[PDB]
Amino acid sequence: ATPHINAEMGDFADVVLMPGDPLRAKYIAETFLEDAREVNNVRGMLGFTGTYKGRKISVMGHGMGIPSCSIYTKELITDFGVKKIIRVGSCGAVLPHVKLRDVVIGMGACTDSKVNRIRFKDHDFAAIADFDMVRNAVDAAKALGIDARVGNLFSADLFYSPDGEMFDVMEKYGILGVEMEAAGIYGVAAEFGAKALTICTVSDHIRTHEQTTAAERQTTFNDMIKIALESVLLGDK
Amino acid sequence: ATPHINAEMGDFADVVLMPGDPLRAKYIAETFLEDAREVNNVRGMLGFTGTYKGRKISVMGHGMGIPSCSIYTKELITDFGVKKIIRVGSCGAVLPHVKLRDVVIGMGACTDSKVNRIRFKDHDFAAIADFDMVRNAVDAAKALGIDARVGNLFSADLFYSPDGEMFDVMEKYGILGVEMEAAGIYGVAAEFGAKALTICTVSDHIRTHEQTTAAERQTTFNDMIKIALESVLLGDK
Amino acid sequence: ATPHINAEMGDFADVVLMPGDPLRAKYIAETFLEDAREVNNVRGMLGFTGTYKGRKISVMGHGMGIPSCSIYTKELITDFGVKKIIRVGSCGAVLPHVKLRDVVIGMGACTDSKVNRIRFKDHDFAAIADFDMVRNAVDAAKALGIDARVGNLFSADLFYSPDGEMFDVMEKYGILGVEMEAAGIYGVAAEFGAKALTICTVSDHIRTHEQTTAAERQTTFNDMIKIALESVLLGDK
Amino acid sequence: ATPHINAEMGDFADVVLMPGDPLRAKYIAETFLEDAREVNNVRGMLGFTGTYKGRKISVMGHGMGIPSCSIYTKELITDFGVKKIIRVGSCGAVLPHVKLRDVVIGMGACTDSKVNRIRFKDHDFAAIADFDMVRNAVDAAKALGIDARVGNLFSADLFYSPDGEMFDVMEKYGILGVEMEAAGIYGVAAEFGAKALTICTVSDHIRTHEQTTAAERQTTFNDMIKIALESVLLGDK
Amino acid sequence: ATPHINAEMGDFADVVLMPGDPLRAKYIAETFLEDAREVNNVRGMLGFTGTYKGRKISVMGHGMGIPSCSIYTKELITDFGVKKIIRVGSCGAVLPHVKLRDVVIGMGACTDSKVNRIRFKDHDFAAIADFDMVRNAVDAAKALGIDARVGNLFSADLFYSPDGEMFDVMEKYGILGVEMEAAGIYGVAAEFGAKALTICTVSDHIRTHEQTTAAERQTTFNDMIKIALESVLLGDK
Amino acid sequence: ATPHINAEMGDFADVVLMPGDPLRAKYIAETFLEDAREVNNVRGMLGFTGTYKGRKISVMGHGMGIPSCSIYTKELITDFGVKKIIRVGSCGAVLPHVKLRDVVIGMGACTDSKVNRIRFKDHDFAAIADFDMVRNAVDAAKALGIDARVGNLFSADLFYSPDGEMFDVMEKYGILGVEMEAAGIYGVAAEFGAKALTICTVSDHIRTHEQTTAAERQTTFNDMIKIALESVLLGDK
Ligand SMILES: Nc1ncnc2c([C@@H]3O[C@H](CO)[C@@H](O)[C@H]3O)n[nH]c12
Ligand SMILES: Nc1ncnc2c([C@@H]3O[C@H](CO)[C@@H](O)[C@H]3O)n[nH]c12
Ligand SMILES: Nc1ncnc2c([C@@H]3O[C@H](CO)[C@@H](O)[C@H]3O)n[nH]c12
Ligand SMILES: Nc1ncnc2c([C@@H]3O[C@H](CO)[C@@H](O)[C@H]3O)n[nH]c12
Ligand SMILES: Nc1ncnc2c([C@@H]3O[C@H](CO)[C@@H](O)[C@H]3O)n[nH]c12
Ligand SMILES: Nc1ncnc2c([C@@H]3O[C@H](CO)[C@@H](O)[C@H]3O)n[nH]c12
Repeated sequence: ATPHINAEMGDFADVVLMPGDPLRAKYIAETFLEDAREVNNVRGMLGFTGTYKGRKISVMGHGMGIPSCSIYTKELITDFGVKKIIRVGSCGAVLPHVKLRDVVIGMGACTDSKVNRIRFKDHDFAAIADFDMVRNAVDAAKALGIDARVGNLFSADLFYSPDGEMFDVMEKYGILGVEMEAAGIYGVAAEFGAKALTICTVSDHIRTHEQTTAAERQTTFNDMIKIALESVLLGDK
Repeated sequence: ATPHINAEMGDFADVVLMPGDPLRAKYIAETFLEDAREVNNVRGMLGFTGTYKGRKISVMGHGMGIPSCSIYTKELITDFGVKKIIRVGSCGAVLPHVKLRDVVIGMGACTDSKVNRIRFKDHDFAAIADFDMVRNAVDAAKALGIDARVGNLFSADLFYSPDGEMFDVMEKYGILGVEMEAAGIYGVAAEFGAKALTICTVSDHIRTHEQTTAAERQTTFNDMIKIALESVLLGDK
Repeated sequence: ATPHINAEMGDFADVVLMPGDPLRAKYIAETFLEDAREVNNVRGMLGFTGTYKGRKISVMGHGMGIPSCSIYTKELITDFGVKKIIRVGSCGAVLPHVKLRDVVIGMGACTDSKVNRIRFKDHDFAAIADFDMVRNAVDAAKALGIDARVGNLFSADLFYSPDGEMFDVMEKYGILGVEMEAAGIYGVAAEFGAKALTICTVSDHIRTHEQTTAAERQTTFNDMIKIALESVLLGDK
Repeated sequence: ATPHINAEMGDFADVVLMPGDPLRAKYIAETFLEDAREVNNVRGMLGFTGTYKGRKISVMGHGMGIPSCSIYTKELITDFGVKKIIRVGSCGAVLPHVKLRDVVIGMGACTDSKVNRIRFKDHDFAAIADFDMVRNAVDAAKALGIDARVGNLFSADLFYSPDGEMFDVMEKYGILGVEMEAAGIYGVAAEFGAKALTICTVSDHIRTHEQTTAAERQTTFNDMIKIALESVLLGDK
Repeated sequence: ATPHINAEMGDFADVVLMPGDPLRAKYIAETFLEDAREVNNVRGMLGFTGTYKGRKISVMGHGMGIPSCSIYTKELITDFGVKKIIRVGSCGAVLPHVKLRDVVIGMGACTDSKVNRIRFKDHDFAAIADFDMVRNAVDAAKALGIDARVGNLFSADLFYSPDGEMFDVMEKYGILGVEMEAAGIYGVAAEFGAKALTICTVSDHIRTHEQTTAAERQTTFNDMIKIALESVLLGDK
Repeated sequence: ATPHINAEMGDFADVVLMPGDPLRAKYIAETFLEDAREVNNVRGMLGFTGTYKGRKISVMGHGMGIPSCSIYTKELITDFGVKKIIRVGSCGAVLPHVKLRDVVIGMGACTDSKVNRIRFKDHDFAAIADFDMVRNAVDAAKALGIDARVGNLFSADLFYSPDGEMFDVMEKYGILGVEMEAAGIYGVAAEFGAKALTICTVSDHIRTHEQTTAAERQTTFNDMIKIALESVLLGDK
């Protein structure tokens, strides 16, 4: 057990999918895994372990923001033998050509957090995913006939930015989606010698009016989960 | 409703107690409030409203870290008429004389987050509690015969900090507790025009490594809750 | 003697009032203290010791700016047994409702100086007053029937700031007065293990350009001095 | 023509290989390209355009360091229609398992330069390559029987850094190679909406301080160029 | 009149010598000027105007530190027609070959203050003297047979540095003297279009044991004043 | 030999002129030096050593930007006994009174590079020339009937800066010319205990965007080289 996870070694698979919402973790386990059992409930941050096509898989919420997800990913890696984290989240779009429901794979993650500067002697650490995990996700998406854009996410500390001006900058520099965790998770993975990937679906456009349905949004969210799970099978190789 | 809170104007009292742990919010509502009703379940971030000695009061979790609590506190203030936030949590001590279960009142909160620099043109914003709220908590503690220290907290972005030597600096500058939220809540209070206070119970010692269990950091921090609730009554008069 | 103070241990009371203007220190000693003797003349930074209602008290100028007051406050603390510093000056208001001659009590002090970053590993140190001293000043003011606001000061390095737009940010974050010393004194107090408080009288309005003369900012700020002196008596009990 | 390139729109292919040693351009043109013509000679920075297996390719040196390569890459993109830049150089290794002559592909590039902070409002821009270009290079290398490592480079402003300890930090965070340009080229690519990749051969160990032959050096350089050129063909499909 | 100077236009010469100590200003006026009259006494910051060899000259203390001297130099320049400021101060040595009583001319001034970054969009402003003033001082020193070293000063915000480690850095980079004002004065001169120079005599060695007499120190201080005054005559040309 | 210079101790004179355009080295050697011999050719950065009026002088290009020139200048100083470096280039003017073909002498160099902050513990290092070298150049120019302006250069990392507004700030603070190397060379000179000077001819107006001929360009270049060479002779006495 750790301060934030009341589970024992072996309770987690060596791969963990992580949405921000713990209720979403339960959703994923019930929807996609067989024989899933709850393995954590401390602070309501539900975690589960089951199988996907015979492969042992865990899923657990990471909460909102770099500081929250940094706690859980660190403990999973150092205390629970976890080798890969796949964050499966939502993000906001800033580019006109990135649409609601687009699947976005964060090969890198920009941030306005100070956590990586603290790690990296106040220089610029390029917070990046594991290349093979990125490749596995791209390939799984292709096999599923799902379009996926690979590029930079922006991990924001403030969902409610006092700025606003930063959005034009993100767009100019080609950021695919704004979320709150990827850069933190990538920093943890680098710090502790594990591998991580963030995939998101665009749930909002931080600057426009697009129309979709709940059934379609939920379908795409599930496609993201299928991509993540299938990407694991490809990596297992 | 707001993006992270499924409730309507009036569902919350104008004062909200907020532990980081939504399960602690549940404990508080069951233990200290009368006629408590659950008013939010989104993301499992439980929130309740009831009365304490006839005074309407809410309690809701804020999650771990500045980015998480910044979302909830902002939404409460801008959309739910909330005027005062009292954070009630846990912190780790760095001073030798500070002991487990000690109550600390954060008149100020240091931080290694960038959020206040982003608000304050990269200068030093002194993240401070509302003075009357501090005095109210001090007086309530005195009436309850509970010892409480008033001074600076340190709101860390990384629970697992790579910079161990920073604790020596915190100790040197007399930091009473290390937690992860106060500076962000104080920043939100100033930005959105409300008032806030953080009270913490020392749950672990960063030097001695002595600590309390998760179950204890959920259902046994009663002194702090009593001080918080009684301080509201003082504030009303 | 210390490098900037030609006096000996015991020449100063354990509490020192410090205006920025050494001529104001002279005024205070002549007006409010009994049996005042001059104890320092170095650099014309006049310092006196006498009694107020039988209580031994000193008053000495600290000069303008963080670097100046940091010298004097450090030397008093490390070599003259001084336990409490009460800065008594002047500030400019940015809030519309704050008026000339208003008394403000700086529970916190924001700053654009680098001195606290240099102390605090480039993180945000919340430069805060001693809580008991704040409460003492509030109570003394109430007993004197003098209105006083408690909150953040902003300690500027440049009286003539090239960044006019920063005043809008100060106003936005509810800064009560702009002065040039509090954050530095609070930093010294924490570094060298003493206690401090800054009380200011609003001497000018940064927006309206209304202001008081030099002669007025030397010999007519009596409310603040009375509050300061009476707050010491409260602290003793 | 542009300030540093005396050529006209159309003189460059849409893909440009760029070595850091300007003498390498003529070498690549003569050894790998057919029907090459000279298209720039300003400041001795020879540029050539030719074909590789029918496909139009240009090659021109970029000079050492971020500021030099930022000039040439910007001009190529904005004034010469260049869509893809492949930097082909040399790097020093800090990781024990990374050895001389290893091929490294910079999916990301860390840096101690300020250029991306200047671009990105002082936040962390994750300077990244184009994913497809990265995968093309990985695949091209594999087809050539060369195993390539993919991860972060570190783009240093000072070849002679006074900060010895930074190398240990780079090692801790899994930096594959130290060079001086990638983060700058990636910043320009994002700023001006093009695609870039840096491929490096390990020429030295930062610690071990060994190496490296000139023949083995020439063979490995040829391998890198072949990888780069074949990667373009894969990119075309 | 200005907020810190109770004098009228024309009361100051177009050149002002400025020691930090207002009593030293009086010393200089009485010792070196004919018919000197006091023209400011606000806050005890004595200023005088008289003649040196028929040339109109003013001298006035600037107080300790960048924020203090920035006020006075700004007002002198914008409100009193002052064209040149010559700071005449003391400094501490860090280099083994710089000796007590050496005369140091600050062609540049390093600093740990944030004031120039605030002016200069957070980049590095090289705080420099006016070249002709430097040349005039060098020439006047030569005519007087006085040795003078020209190089960098370091203007510190904290006379009592918590660091200490910064002194080895200053020495490595060849800093000639540590004082507290030059960089601030040079920033003001640049901001407001005037000319400035700092000359110091080494009054202490921040790291050694040297022996001199009071008569010798006072002699050298006067030599610095002669250099400053004679340099003015040379500039008048 | 060093990593970037294939030569041995003694191959370079103690004084080296360095243009930014490498083709200029052979030009200077053939046009101004007698009995010149080639001493470096690595990476095409030709270096020559010869005499000017009997005095040994070397000349070698430095490449564009701080990182490139920092490599060559460091190696020259630490491994080739070089005592003085004179950079001879080109700069853009932002001041209206500074015109094309004007000679500018950088007594100081501002910068947006991070290299000196990295050297100087994140404080402001005033990157300065050697005073005697500055005065020699001023005197050499005057003897040639050329009026030279002495003041600050600005050494930019990005020739193509996304920050348009910085040019107005440079103008406000009296920057004489914008180039890309001086602050870096001055930083290296201070780090390794040598002496440096940058002299530039104004080749463009940043705003006006005019210029500049090639003949008038060649004449002015010759004038700069003559100033540089004659300045060395003055330096020798
Ligand atoms: N426009 C946006 N900005 C920031 N975060 C998010 C998200 C994700 O949802 C959460 C915030 O609602 C957080 O976990 C973040 O990763 N969706 N859309 C977002
Ligand atoms: N030693 C410690 N360091 C940081 N945060 C905390 C806490 C609080 O508990 C949570 C992390 O366990 C988070 O909300 C923080 O504010 N308790 N002990 C802590
Ligand atoms: N508008 C203003 N801005 C900055 N400081 C001050 C002050 C105080 O007075 C001094 C400057 O006049 C200095 O000590 C500062 O703390 N009064 N009004 C001020
Ligand atoms: N250990 C090292 N550090 C920095 N750069 C390099 C290089 C490359 O070589 C050049 C400097 O020698 C520059 O272009 C850089 O990218 N090889 N080995 C390097
Ligand atoms: N070692 C030292 N450090 C900082 N300042 C000074 C001085 C000058 O004296 C004052 C501090 O005593 C201040 O005005 C500064 O410029 N002398 N020696 C110094
Ligand atoms: N407006 C300008 N901006 C930056 N650099 C330069 C130069 C010099 O020319 C090179 C860039 O063209 C580089 O060496 C720089 O120092 N001339 N005009 C310039």
